[PDB]
Amino acid sequence: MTMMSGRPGRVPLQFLPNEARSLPPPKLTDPRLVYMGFLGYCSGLIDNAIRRRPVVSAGLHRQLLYVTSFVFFGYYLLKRQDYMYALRDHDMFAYVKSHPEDFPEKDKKTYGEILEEFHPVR
Amino acid sequence: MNPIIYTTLIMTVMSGTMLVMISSHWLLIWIGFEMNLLAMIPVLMKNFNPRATEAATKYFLTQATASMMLMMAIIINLLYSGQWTITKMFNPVAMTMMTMALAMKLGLSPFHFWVPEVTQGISLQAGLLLLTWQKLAPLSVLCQISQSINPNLMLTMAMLSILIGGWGGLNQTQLRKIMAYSSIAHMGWMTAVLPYNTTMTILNLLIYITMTLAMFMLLIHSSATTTLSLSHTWNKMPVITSLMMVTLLSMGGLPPLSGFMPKWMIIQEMTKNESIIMPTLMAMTALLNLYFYMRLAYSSSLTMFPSTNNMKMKWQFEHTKQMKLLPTMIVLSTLVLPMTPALSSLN
Amino acid sequence: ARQWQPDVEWAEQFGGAVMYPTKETAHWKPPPWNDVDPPKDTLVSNLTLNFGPQ
Amino acid sequence: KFYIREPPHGSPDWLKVGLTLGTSVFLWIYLIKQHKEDVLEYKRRNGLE
Amino acid sequence: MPLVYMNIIMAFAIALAGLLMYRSHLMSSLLCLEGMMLSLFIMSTLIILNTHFTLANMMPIILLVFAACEAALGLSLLVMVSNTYGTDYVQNLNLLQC
Amino acid sequence: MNIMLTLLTNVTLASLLVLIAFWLPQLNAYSEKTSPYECGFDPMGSARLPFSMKFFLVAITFLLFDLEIALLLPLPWASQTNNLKTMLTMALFLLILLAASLAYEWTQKGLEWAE
Amino acid sequence: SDAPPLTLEAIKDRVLYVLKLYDKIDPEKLSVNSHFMKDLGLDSLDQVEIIMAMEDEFGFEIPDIDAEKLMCPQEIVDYIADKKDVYE
Amino acid sequence: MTMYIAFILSTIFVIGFVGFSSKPSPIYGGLGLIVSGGVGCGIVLNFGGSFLGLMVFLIYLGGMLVVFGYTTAMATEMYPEVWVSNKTVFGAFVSGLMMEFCMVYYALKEEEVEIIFKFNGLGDWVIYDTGDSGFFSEEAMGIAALYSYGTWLVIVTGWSLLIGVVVIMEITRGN
Amino acid sequence: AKTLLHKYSDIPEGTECHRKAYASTSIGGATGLIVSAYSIALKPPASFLEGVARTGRYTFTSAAIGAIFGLTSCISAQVREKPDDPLNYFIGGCAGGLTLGARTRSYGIGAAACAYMGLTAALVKMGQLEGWQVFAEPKV
Ligand SMILES: CCCCCCCCCCCCCCCCCC(=O)OC[C@H](COP(=O)([O-])OCC(O)COP(=O)([O-])OC[C@@H](COC(=O)CCCCCCCCCCCCCCCCC)OC(=O)CCCCCCCCCCCCCCCCC)OC(=O)CCCCCCCCCCCCCCCCC
Ligand SMILES: CCCCCCCCCCCCCCCCCC(=O)OC[C@H](COP(=O)([O-])OCC(O)COP(=O)([O-])OC[C@@H](COC(=O)CCCCCCCCCCCCCCCCC)OC(=O)CCCCCCCCCCCCCCCCC)OC(=O)CCCCCCCCCCCCCCCCC
Ligand SMILES: CCCCCCCCCCCCCCCCCC(=O)OC[C@H](COP(=O)([O-])OCC(O)COP(=O)([O-])OC[C@@H](COC(=O)CCCCCCCCCCCCCCCCC)OC(=O)CCCCCCCCCCCCCCCCC)OC(=O)CCCCCCCCCCCCCCCCC
Ligand SMILES: CCCCCCCCCCCCCCCCC[C@@H](O)O[C@H](CO[C@H](O)CCCCCCCCCCCCCCC)COP(=O)(O)OCC[N+](C)(C)C
Ligand SMILES: CCCCCCCCCCCCCCCCC[C@@H](O)O[C@H](CO[C@H](O)CCCCCCCCCCCCCCC)COP(=O)(O)OCC[N+](C)(C)C
Ligand SMILES: CCCCCCCCCCCCCCCCC[C@@H](O)O[C@H](CO[C@H](O)CCCCCCCCCCCCCCC)COP(=O)(O)OCC[N+](C)(C)C
Ligand SMILES: CCCCCCCCCCCC(=O)SCCNC(=O)CCNC(=O)[C@H](O)C(C)(C)COP(=O)(O)O
Repeated sequence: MTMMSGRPGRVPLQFLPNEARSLPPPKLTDPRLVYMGFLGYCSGLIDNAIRRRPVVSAGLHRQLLYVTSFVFFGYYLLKRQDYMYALRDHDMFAYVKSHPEDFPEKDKKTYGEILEEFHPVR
Repeated sequence: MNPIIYTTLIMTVMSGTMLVMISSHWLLIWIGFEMNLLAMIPVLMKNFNPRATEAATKYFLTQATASMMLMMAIIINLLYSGQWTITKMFNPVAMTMMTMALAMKLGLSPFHFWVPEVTQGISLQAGLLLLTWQKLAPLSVLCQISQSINPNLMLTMAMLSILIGGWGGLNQTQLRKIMAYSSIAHMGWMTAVLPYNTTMTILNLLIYITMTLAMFMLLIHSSATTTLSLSHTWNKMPVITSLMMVTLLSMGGLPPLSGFMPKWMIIQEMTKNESIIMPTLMAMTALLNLYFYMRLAYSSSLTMFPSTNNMKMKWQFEHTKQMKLLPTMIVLSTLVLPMTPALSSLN
Repeated sequence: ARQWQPDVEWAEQFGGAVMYPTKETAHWKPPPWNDVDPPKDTLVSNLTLNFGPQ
Repeated sequence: KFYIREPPHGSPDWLKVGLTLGTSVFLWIYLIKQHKEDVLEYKRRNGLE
Repeated sequence: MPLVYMNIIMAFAIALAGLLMYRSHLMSSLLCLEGMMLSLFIMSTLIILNTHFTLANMMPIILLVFAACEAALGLSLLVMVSNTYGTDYVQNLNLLQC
Repeated sequence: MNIMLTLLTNVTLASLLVLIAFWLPQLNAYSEKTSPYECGFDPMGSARLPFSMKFFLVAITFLLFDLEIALLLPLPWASQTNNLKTMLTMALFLLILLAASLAYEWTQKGLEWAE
Repeated sequence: SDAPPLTLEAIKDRVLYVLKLYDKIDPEKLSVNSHFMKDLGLDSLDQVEIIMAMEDEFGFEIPDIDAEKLMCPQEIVDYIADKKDVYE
Repeated sequence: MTMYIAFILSTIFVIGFVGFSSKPSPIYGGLGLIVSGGVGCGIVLNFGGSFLGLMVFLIYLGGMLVVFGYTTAMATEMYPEVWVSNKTVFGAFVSGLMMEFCMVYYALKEEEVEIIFKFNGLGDWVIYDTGDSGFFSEEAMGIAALYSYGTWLVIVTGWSLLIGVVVIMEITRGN
Repeated sequence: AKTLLHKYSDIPEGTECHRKAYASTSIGGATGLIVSAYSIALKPPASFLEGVARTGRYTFTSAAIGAIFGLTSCISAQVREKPDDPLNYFIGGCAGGLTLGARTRSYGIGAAACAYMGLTAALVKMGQLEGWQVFAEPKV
């Protein structure tokens, strides 16, 4: 039920191991980062609306802080998510390599020698 | 209650929960549960009235019985293996006792009866705390011992929780009981996927907590505890009712809102384990929760109910206290579906 | 003509203590507006004691 | 206009505005420098540049 | 397992049954809770003494400590209940329904 | 074994004294002799009626203060440990918290009986 | 649900049942229209006792000014119907 | 087999639990719990737990005195119930007695797993350790280690006690 | 427990109709007993005898449903010489639904119970044939 929390060499509360620095960081124009900034902007607009302020123009510093905080947290969230997916792929490939008897290579036949049943549509 | 005393009590509740979270010894987990209950009883009784006293008494009785069963399970496990570490229980009888105790703590069916009563008997702040923070410790303990779960009992309780949450919510006009039945159904959803993927359980808990916080904060801002009181909000704060309708739609699991993400994920995870009948039944049953959410939306924001004359006076005054995390909570409750893959950061 | 909107009679369906009123729950009463019930006249008797003569 | 104190006066709270703007500016500069360092470390580790 | 272990486990089962089946008085249910705690104390003490788990000898005392807290908690609530109704009968705690 | 014999002997002697006191003398029991005593008169109410406790809060606090005794009794044996500094710190801390509990109840009028 | 919708017939039957239980009344010479002092030969204190029995049976107090007017079983029936708001 | 003193003590323990779990007036329930506490103290003494048994007896005596006072304050009736003054109380008491009888009979006459597991009995004396050394008591040392090994336990226990005092004061305020 | 279901399923489908009917009757009686226990616990019957009567009627209804379903399904399987066919289970389920409707003396209840119970029984037979799992093991 808990796949990756018992992995050997896992520091408890790091959120970003050192090996994650071997991966390319997400670009600052990442569409996911842009969506995080959009979420921050929506939060700022809702903050203006709830407090009964001019929605689009009331507190510009507050909207800027909202967007900046959302983008700042989203960058590190994206880094961690990318690192976790990279770890999953690394472990899967290593396991496949270390167990050749469970993932055999069987010769593939061409469609000229494979007999497929024909089901007429009528 | 003194503000310093209240702060100390809230900190004691949170520190008991964290003691449960960080402990490696069964005795310390039990101590954390005991401390959490001890500090949590007064918080339910901050505003004194007979209903609050009754809710506190019922909560104390339920949680004390659960704690005693918890300790009995621990002691049996120690008897059949001289171990105190919370890794995996060595006796099926102790496992059954622990599962039942944690279900009673969480309020899963058929131990659900106390949840609507206690939620109705306390204020909206106490209800928020009870339905958000009180779920962390038993769920963390269940996640740690997931590989020892007997799937049949856990899945039976989860399915019962979903069904009973829907059916009980169908009949309510008080908003606190509606929230309590929603909590029961969501807890059933959380525990259905626990024996398969604890990351899905954590994700479901996070989404549910965000939506519950948004709901309770919107209910505190528009100080309503019944359907008809909430029918008056549109004539004073229409934006609140609109946001509440969108949040209610999200709580119903409708795409493309955030509430769809957990169930979806849970469903697909279950299909990886050749579980097909149960997820289908769970979704068809969650249709009921959607139905009474839509009833509340009909009464609150999509139609305009008659109002009173005195409401004109309320037009002249603003809210002196503002909740700083309500807009962020609403946005997280609605627009986080495109960020679904981020769940890999949770494992 | 104008759009239909709920009136008092439509609103009273959601004003009871419970949806779907049956014969058992017809006598249920909605809770007080504030969560405060009126105090009960449960007068606590004092203890009456004979002090003396012996 | 208003007859009461009106806590928001004709002038905004310059302390709060300055603190908010400084927080945003510092966060943006920190993010810029962190991304630069991350790119440099990735290139050095994988032998790109 | 010795027959003493079975007797202690049966004592816990009896106390749990007595708690779960309510008569009028709340004090009786509180006493059932205390009996459950006492049986747990006895069971843990016997196991720890038999296995000679030295550092676990302080475990039962801690149990007692929190038992007291629970006891105190219950009594506090009882007082308030009585103050509302002049009685500790559990049938008066029915203002809230499901 | 010896303590069981001593307890049995003491209980047997007390029970035999009660038996002698109840079977040796001449008994003349009638309804007026066995009536309850209220100094000349019939009691107005029952003695099984509720009897209010004005010191209930102190009674509850006694429950919590009775377990500090359990925590503090192993101190003579704890004084024999090698790391005396840690043991002394923990014992002083426990007593300080007990004193703080007493002070908190004292200053919040928790030791005053109900009127 | 609570007690069924008490009617005039049940009230009349209960009134005659508790009236016939009175020892100072002949069980067969009593009729719904019989006057207590005249037909039954009762006194004022007997009438007061009858009102006490009425109060015990129907679970609500009756003041003296009204009880001075209830002078036959039918008047008692009318008073109970008025107090309990019964049309039939 | 050797005089089965521990078995008799545990049987009296179960009987006292049945006595206070059938729920007569809380006076008699408190009496039954006091009896059970004393007998459990005796059991633990027989297994070598002098300090733990004596302490549990003392603690439960104090708690039961408080419970008696509270019963006279707010748990009384005109005719307090005994185990023979009620059909329900007597029925529960008898049911508990015969349930213990049946469990004991199915235990010592044959090997059967009631709920958790099975066993034959044979008296506790078999499963002892015959450890022969020491100028101290291991129980006393393990309990005294709380001040050198169990710093964390002492911290959390003291905090919970202070919070419990504050909590009872908060609860009984009223208003 | 699952021992009752194993006793029901150990008998072959089209053989030993009396034994299969007895097993289904046992399962139904146990289900009715549990339903009666919960009903008495949550809805007190105001007297011991009325509680006994409620338990009796619930248990007899459930046991009759089980007996009728098992007997009808086994007889249909053995007569038609078609084991491993959901039609027999559908027929037995509709027979049990008609039994429930006759017990409650309601035509609509009888018809709805026939339809839904037959569908459920046919689905159970299909799951038995194709190995559908209700409580799946954590395989991945
Ligand atoms: C999928 C792709 C991406 C899609 C994006 C997601 C969807 C949109 C974004 C969502 C969040 C953003 C906005 C939400 C906060 C706004 C708060 C608000 O109330 O609005 C009022 C506000 C106007 O108020 P005001 O100006 O202060 O003066 C009027 C008074 O206040 C007088 O006002 P009033 O308050 O007195 O009026 C009362 C009214 C007040 O009630 C409301 O105003 C309703 C507000 C609902 C909040 C939305 C929920 C939170 C977000 C969830 C969205 C879910 C989307 C998924 C699909 C489901 C759709 C429901 O109450 C009612 O009338 C009852 C109506 C009940 C009917 C039921 C429908 C209600 C819910 C519908 C929500 C629809 C989605 C949001 C669409 C945008 C709405 C502004 O509206 C705005 O001005 C904000 C709109 C956006 C403007 C900023 C755009 C940027 C500028 C242009 C730059 C170009 C960018 C690109 C650069 C390129 C280079 C050139
Ligand atoms: C390690 C974890 C394990 C923990 C558990 C282990 C437990 C071991 C300890 C056992 C020793 C006992 C300890 C004493 C506890 C204190 C009891 C107490 O204080 O009662 C207070 C309680 C309430 O106090 P109260 O206010 O003074 O009483 C006022 C009136 O009672 C109420 O006023 P009312 O008269 O107006 O009300 C009407 C009447 C209503 O009474 C009734 O309607 C009940 C009559 C049902 C008859 C059942 C049909 C007979 C046939 C079924 C047999 C199955 C096989 C048949 C096969 C096919 C047949 C051909 O009374 C009731 O409402 C009572 C309802 C509750 C009945 C008993 C509760 C049991 C569960 C509920 C289901 C009932 C049975 C349904 C069938 C279930 C399967 C057997 O008293 C009672 O209600 C019962 C009397 C107490 C004696 C019974 C205690 C024995 C049960 C112990 C647990 C079960 C066995 C344990 C283990 C065995 C296997 C492992
Ligand atoms: C998508 C496009 C559109 C499709 C969807 C829409 C169309 C389809 C759905 C709409 C229609 C289907 C609805 C089903 C009927 C529901 C009845 C109901 O709700 O009862 C509550 C309702 C109220 O219940 P209650 O308040 O408790 O009792 C008061 C009664 O009013 C007081 O009643 P009473 O005292 O006056 O008398 C009642 C009594 C006596 O009632 C009578 O006096 C008249 C006798 C009625 C019995 C049958 C009709 C006899 C005459 C024709 C015989 C068959 C002709 C040939 C059929 C084969 C064709 C080759 O009833 C009986 O004794 C019935 C005994 C059963 C013997 C026959 C059973 C055979 C069932 C199926 C036969 C046909 C299979 C389909 C073949 C299709 C070929 C491709 O009860 C009734 O009033 C009606 C009861 C009579 C049942 C009539 C059903 C016959 C129609 C065929 C149904 C089969 C289709 C459904 C499949 C599942 C079946 C289990
Ligand atoms: C509504 C959407 C969800 C919102 C969630 C709240 C967002 C705000 C939270 C504040 C951010 C700080 C959280 C943690 C930062 C540092 C702490 C770090 O050390 O913790 C690590 C853990 O990292 C955190 O868990 C990651 C938190 C990220 C949560 C966001 C994922 C949401 C899923 C997709 C929804 C999109 C969200 C959009 C955000 C605005 C340690 O890992 P580990 O101790 O070994 O795991 C313990 C659990 N195990 C062992 C059982 C596995
Ligand atoms: C200090 C500690 C050490 C003390 C050691 C001695 C302990 C003494 C315990 C109590 C005895 C003191 C009481 C004084 C004499 C006993 C008299 C009484 O107990 O028995 C009488 C015996 O009465 C019996 O009911 C009738 C006798 C028949 C029953 C005896 C059964 C066997 C006898 C059969 C005859 C064959 C001989 C068999 C034996 C060898 C009942 O008299 P009763 O009037 O109510 O009570 C008032 C007594 N008065 C008059 C002295 C005030
Ligand atoms: C991260 C933020 C820090 C501040 C907030 C923390 C909140 C939690 C409360 C305090 C944290 C607990 C840490 C202490 C753990 C105890 C173990 C460690 O400290 O070592 C002890 C060191 O002793 C120290 O003196 C511990 C005492 C310090 C605590 C006393 C006062 C602090 C309490 C403050 C919070 C409590 C509630 C509020 C009180 C007012 C004993 O080790 P030692 O004896 O060498 O060797 C033992 C091994 N042997 C047996 C093999 C020999
Ligand atoms: C348990 C043991 C109890 C025994 C002790 C009892 C002690 C109580 C003694 C109380 C004595 C009094 O109050 S003294 C009562 C006060 N004085 C009177 O009642 C006389 C004046 N009343 C009339 O003359 C009326 O006409 C009348 C004749 C009533 C006609 O009644 P009707 O209108 O019907 O016709």
